[PDB]
Amino acid sequence: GRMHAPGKGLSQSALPYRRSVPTWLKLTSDDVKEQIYKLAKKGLTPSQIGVILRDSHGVAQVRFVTGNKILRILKSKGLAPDLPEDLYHLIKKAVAVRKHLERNRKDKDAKFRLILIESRIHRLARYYKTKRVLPPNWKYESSTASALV
Amino acid sequence: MQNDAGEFVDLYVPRKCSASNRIIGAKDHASIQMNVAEVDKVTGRFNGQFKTYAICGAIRRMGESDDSILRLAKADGIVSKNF
Amino acid sequence: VRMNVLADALKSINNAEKRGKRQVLIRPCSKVIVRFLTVMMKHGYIGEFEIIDDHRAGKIVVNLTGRLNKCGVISPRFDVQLKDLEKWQNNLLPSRQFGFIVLTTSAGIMDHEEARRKHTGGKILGFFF
Amino acid sequence: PLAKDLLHPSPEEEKRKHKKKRLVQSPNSYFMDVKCPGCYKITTVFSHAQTVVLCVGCSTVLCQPTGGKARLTEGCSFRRKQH
Amino acid sequence: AKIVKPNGEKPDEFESGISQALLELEMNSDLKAQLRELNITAAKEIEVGGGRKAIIIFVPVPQLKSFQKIQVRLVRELEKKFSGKHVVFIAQRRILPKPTRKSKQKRPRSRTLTAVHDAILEDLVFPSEIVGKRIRVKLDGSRLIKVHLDKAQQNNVEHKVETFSGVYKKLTGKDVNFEFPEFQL
RNA sequence: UUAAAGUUGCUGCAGUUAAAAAGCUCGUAGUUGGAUCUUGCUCGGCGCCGGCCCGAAGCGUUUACUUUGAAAAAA
RNA sequence: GAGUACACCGGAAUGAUUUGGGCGUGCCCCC
Repeated sequence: GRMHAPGKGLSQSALPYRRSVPTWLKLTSDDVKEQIYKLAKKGLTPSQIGVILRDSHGVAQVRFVTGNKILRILKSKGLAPDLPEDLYHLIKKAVAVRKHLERNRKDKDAKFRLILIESRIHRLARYYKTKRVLPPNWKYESSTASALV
Repeated sequence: MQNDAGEFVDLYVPRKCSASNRIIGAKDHASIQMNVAEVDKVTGRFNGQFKTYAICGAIRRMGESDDSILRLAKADGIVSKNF
Repeated sequence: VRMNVLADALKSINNAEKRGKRQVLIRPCSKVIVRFLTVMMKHGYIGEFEIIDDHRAGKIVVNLTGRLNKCGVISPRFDVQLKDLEKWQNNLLPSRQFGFIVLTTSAGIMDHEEARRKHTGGKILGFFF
Repeated sequence: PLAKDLLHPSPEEEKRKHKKKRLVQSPNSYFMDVKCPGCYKITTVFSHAQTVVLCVGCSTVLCQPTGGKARLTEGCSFRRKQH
Repeated sequence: AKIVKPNGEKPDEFESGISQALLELEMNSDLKAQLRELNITAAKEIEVGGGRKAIIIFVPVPQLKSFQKIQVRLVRELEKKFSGKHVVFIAQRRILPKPTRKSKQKRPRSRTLTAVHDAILEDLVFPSEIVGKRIRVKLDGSRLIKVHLDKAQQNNVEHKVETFSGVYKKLTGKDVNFEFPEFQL
């Protein structure tokens, strides 16, 4: 099941078996790479780019059409942020919980969820330090709210 | 059961089930010596031919054996393939 | 979570053998499952079987036959010597006149009977009888 | 039943089961092809729209995000789009 | 005149005749925009298991898509010049050996044996792509593959399944059967 | 003191009611981890007229595992 | 050239003639 919640769940995407670009789609490679470049210049996370292209462009899967994924493209052009977007969202959630919790001293479940979020970001930071994406001297401090976002 | 000298020194062999290929013990009283008859090709009358089937007791008491009878008859050819 | 696909698959086919089913469905796939069931296939315990290969880990559908008592697997993969093979099959197989135990030879996945005449041994997989 | 044909089942139990528990995985979604009644440009929209979508020319919205499928605006016609 | 080779040798007279046949079949028709840089590598005559014959055409990898646009006219013209023989298109790929203990950069998985066989089976049949695969393990242990094909474009490929079976038997050595499912598609 | 003791359970014990699962959760060590990849390059030997093969000085990516040998005091 | 129905041109089918549109390739507009 989940890593913190006790409830099991089964809700995820299921890709089709056929590895083929559909005939009715006419965006071959260069134009669709141009909208990924423009939408990355707009400043969105790669999941947002994928859902926007799938929503309003009729593309089935980028990896079925373009030879690599979204983050490979953004690292090839070098405009991707250094901080990964899931860890960035988790840091945003942690600083939001702290920004709720400096005033309500009697709250306890918020403190419990804060402890769970710190555990999750420590595990993700350990994985990213193992995979050398982040520098090995980097770590999380509880007081760095404006230094890192 | 054969020995090295080449004799059937086993005293008897018991029957095997026709639906699950399981063995039938001597004290399992829930077995059937099923007999089904055929018909003549030109008149549909009795001829004298038998096709014996055997069903073990767990297949009866477990809940389904009639479907196994259908599979045995379609393999034999009594029940037609369209069903 | 799932840590041994062979143990789960073999427990599933054992449960369906006890349940009297004719065909099964193994959810994961590997090489060692294919070699283990083809050792059983060449030994005549199991007849036809099938593999459903998608672009992920495939599924295996086995056409069973009522000649099987129980199939077992030993975890963890213990070390077996040539002088320890008879010590294992004395207290693992129900008899010395039948029953087979397989092991990871450096030359293929194969049972103990041919391993006695090829003068070799390795890590263990399981037994069937 | 003890004996079932798992090699090739009937399609109605294939669409009856979950999309992950089938013999081969197949998603239960596809792509619309609607035309706005205001501006007569035809676009392609996913089954689950997940956000607001605008036709080209920026005249009238086409789909609204719901829990499930797309909330199709009245006056838009789609058809069976397959590859 | 057009056929290049990775190593230095003179091509056979049959492949040269095929090259001149495609050269005259491109100069007579109006197709000039996409057979300038487009080239083949080699051609081999394969005797299918019957009274017929089959041929295969070697295509270099990085220009595969431009051939992949225009099969439906070219195979019709190559059948118009000779109707007693079928024409298929495949791409040559080199199969690197395994990095065993006695052994050189890291081998990518685009050139491994499973990927080459998968690409050969996929490019053997253009107008109906695969939708499923089944592998039969019969009584003697030898595997044979059943391939599920698309329902659309079924009329022109119904009589070519023996040709595909012969080509895949000659190329790899594994028996492959073909069928058309209808319920799931 | 050993076997009987499957009453110390690695093979090979038990944990609802007979003795028994921390009140719950997070978390560093330790334990267990999905599928997928089928040998060649400077010396001279068995033979033939500067040459083919054979033997190579020297190199020919890491562990566990298994098999063959040596060395392994006597009673 | 607006693409819901339109005004055309060239290749090609029958020396001369030539066929309602649409982009969702299969059903949608006007008869």
